[PDB]
Amino acid sequence: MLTTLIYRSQVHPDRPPVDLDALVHRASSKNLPLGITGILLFNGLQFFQVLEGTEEALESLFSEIQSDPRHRDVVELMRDYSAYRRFHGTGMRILDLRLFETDGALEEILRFSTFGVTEPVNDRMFRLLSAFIADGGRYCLPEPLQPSRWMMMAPQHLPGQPCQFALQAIVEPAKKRVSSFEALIRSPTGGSPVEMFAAIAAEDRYRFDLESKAYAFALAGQLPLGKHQLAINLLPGSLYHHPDAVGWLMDSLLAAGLRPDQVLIEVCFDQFRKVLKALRVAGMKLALTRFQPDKIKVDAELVRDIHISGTKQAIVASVVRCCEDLGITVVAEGVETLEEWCWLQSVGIRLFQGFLFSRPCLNGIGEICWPVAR
Amino acid sequence: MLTTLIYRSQVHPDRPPVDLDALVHRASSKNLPLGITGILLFNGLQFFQVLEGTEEALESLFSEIQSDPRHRDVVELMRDYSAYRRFHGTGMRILDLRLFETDGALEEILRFSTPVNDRMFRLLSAFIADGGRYCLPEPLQPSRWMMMPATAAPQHLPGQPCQFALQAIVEPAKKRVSSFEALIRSPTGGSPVEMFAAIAAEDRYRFDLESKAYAFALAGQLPLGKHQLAINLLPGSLYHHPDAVGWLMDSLLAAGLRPDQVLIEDQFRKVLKALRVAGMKLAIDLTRFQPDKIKVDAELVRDIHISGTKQAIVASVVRCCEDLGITVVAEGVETLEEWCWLQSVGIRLFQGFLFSRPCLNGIGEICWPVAR
Ligand SMILES: Nc1nc2c(ncn2[C@@H]2O[C@@H]3COP(=O)(O)O[C@H]4[C@@H](O)[C@H](n5cnc6c(=O)[nH]c(N)nc65)O[C@@H]4COP(=O)(O)O[C@H]3[C@H]2O)c(=O)[nH]1
Ligand SMILES: Nc1nc2c(ncn2[C@@H]2O[C@@H]3COP(=O)(O)O[C@H]4[C@@H](O)[C@H](n5cnc6c(=O)[nH]c(N)nc65)O[C@@H]4COP(=O)(O)O[C@H]3[C@H]2O)c(=O)[nH]1
Ligand SMILES: Cc1cc2nc3c(=O)[nH]c(=O)nc-3n(C[C@H](O)[C@H](O)[C@H](O)COP(=O)(O)O)c2cc1C
Ligand SMILES: Cc1cc2nc3c(=O)[nH]c(=O)nc-3n(C[C@H](O)[C@H](O)[C@H](O)COP(=O)(O)O)c2cc1C
Repeated sequence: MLTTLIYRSQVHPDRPPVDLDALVHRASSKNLPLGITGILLFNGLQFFQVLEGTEEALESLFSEIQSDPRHRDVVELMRDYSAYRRFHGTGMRILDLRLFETDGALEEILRFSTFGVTEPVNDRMFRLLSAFIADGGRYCLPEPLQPSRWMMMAPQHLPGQPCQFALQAIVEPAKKRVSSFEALIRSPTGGSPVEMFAAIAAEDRYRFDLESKAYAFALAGQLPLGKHQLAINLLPGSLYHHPDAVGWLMDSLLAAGLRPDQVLIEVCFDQFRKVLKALRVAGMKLALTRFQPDKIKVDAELVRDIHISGTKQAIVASVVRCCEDLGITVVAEGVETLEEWCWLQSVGIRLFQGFLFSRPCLNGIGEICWPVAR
Repeated sequence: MLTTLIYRSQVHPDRPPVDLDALVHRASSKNLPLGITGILLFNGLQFFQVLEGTEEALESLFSEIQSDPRHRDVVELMRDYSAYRRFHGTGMRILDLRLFETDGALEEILRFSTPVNDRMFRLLSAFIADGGRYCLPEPLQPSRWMMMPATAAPQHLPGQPCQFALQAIVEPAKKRVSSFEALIRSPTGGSPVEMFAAIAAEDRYRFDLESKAYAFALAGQLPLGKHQLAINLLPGSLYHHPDAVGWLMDSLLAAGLRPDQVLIEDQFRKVLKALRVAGMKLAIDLTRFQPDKIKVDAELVRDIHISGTKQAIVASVVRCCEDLGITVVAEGVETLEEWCWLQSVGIRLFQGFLFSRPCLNGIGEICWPVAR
């Protein structure tokens, strides 16, 4: 089956310039008997390749390409089935973009390529080609943010309580500063939030979720929360199926020595409106045209393998800029590797949550690891 | 009930400078007895104002502010209920950001304010750091543009269980029609709702798919040429038959069209795979999967000229789709004010009554924005 694969990479600037001649001749000779067509673009620092061929042929070729020491930071942009080949003849075609002016590069690409009966701009491949020629250095990883240049650097359980809480830091590595702490519910035997709520009866869950927060607040009050925010998780029903859950939380957090604005609530268009209204007037924080939260948390699945995914990179960069304009805090969660942190920081993330920095800590403030040079 | 209203606006650069000392002193004197507080930021070209008070007091005041000829392009950024007053004992006060070094404006704020965890402060910082981002450029002012017509021949085609209206998706910069959208009509020329209501519930998926033959037939004898064509389809109409994709193929080819010319606006993945293999394009009317086109909803387009939220969402949708290589169309564009602001955030393809009204079985008349 005919498949299109599009990736982007960059060279090592510290090493001798990559031999484009030897690269292209060997590529052309190897691609032809395998039925592989396409084009390679080079701007001095970055490569950009379109590959067309069978799924079997492209999976094999890309593995060799990924593992090639001539380039690094291989970022996959597109991988889809195709109805027709855009590129014809076959040497692997190559353009050194340093030799082309404005629209001369697009003109040479369009010389031998076919993009159907409609305008080439209607083809995703052509648009991606155009974006690299126009602004390829956009998602080019900066030298200070190369992963290889970085490396990484007590309290008891309480079984007698109906529930307990583990605290995880949300950190800002650039200023080596804790931004907030999130309270995460744990069972009396140390189990996860799933295990806890499964041991509670179905008709009792909402009320348990709300009343569990008293233990999180008490934990937060006994710990040195030096003007740090505390985030707590709540089911929509826990706030809604209660006469005054906002007022309940208010009385509970104030009795523990906390302020309204110090507490953030992490979470049905109908029931949420009058609840958020009361939470806002109380002074608590919440985490687009209808309403705006104080914080948006980029999920772990967008964070996972962000260094190789041009889609995930584009989405996260789009979230950062939008939230900046709206005045909404952004936190990337589920950060497990140096690579993820580097790439998330390159697209504008400054606040992080994950096992790389700080693991959840049962009934206390855990230790934080910070990324340092070399 | 305390509320916060934040907006940005722009000066008139070719008119005598507004006496801001007079305005702010008058503002401060009027605001405080009415329980209104806040600040004004000035960067030479733009205003940024935070207003605090009751919902009723701010509505009445902001209404006077919107109709004030001393400024233009008033764009609302925030209107939300508020826990506490941030600018207590400050009716109104101006900060000229040009008289401050970096951090200086923000530090002054914090000395008469009553930080980064607050939305208002982040927005203040955003205007201080890069206020000119959504500053509407001079050649894109609504009054520097006029719509002018470029004739429509609508026809009734009897002997058909359905009809189709065609609406152009246009590219004003190249004065070019990008594609035509097929919109289903009843035999009497009634709405899509009017058409589907005549069809029995169990036959609605079969009818939706098989009605496309008449859309293909219309596009072919037009002739379509080098232009695209949505068709819209229900997901169920694609599952209804195992060779639904193969049937659409046969139908468009028999109408003299190409696969790459046709765009369609669990279970779904297998169909998506079949649509790509065949060569047809797909639109949403992201990591798993990527369409060829996304269409910005009419609600986001409505009042985008006065909504900073909608401005921000659309801009980053545009930028995201640029990086993904996805075509972006703004739908429901009714006014020049909308077109100008969509153009300023990076939209280049447009659909709406401003440009082209849907035309029963034929290519309608198109209007273009021309510079003044
Ligand atoms: N794979 C990975 N995971 C990481 C990493 N860093 C942190 N996590 C984890 O992700 C969860 C916190 O994210 P959440 O979106 O608040 O998701 C939480 C949160 O929604 C939640 N939850 C916690 N406490 C409560 C509660 O009291 N009430 C309700 N309704 N939900 C709660 O249940 C969810 C599952 O929570 P947890 O088992 O405590 O697991 C925690 C946590 O340990 C990482 O680097 N990699
Ligand atoms: N207010 C306003 N409206 C504008 C403007 N410009 C275009 N429109 C309209 O918006 C509709 C096209 O948008 P759609 O999301 O495809 O929405 C369409 C489309 O989803 C649809 N539809 C049309 N044909 C079919 C079909 O064959 N099958 C299915 N399943 N749905 C269809 O039903 C919807 C109703 O379509 P229509 O009556 O044809 O109404 C058209 C159209 O007249 C504007 O500037 N302002
Ligand atoms: C940016 C770049 C593009 C490449 N393109 C191709 C190509 O399209 N075809 C190919 O066979 N090898 C290509 N390679 C080289 C492969 O990574 C690998 O070195 C080569 O295929 C090994 O083949 P061999 O066993 O004949 O030495 C490329 C390498 C780089 C750095
Ligand atoms: C940038 C801008 C900000 C303004 N802010 C206020 C204000 O905060 N309070 C106020 O009363 N008028 C403000 N005005 C002026 C009003 O639009 C309006 O002219 C005035 O309130 C009319 O009331 P008056 O007739 O009593 O002077 C502002 C005008 C502009 C251009």
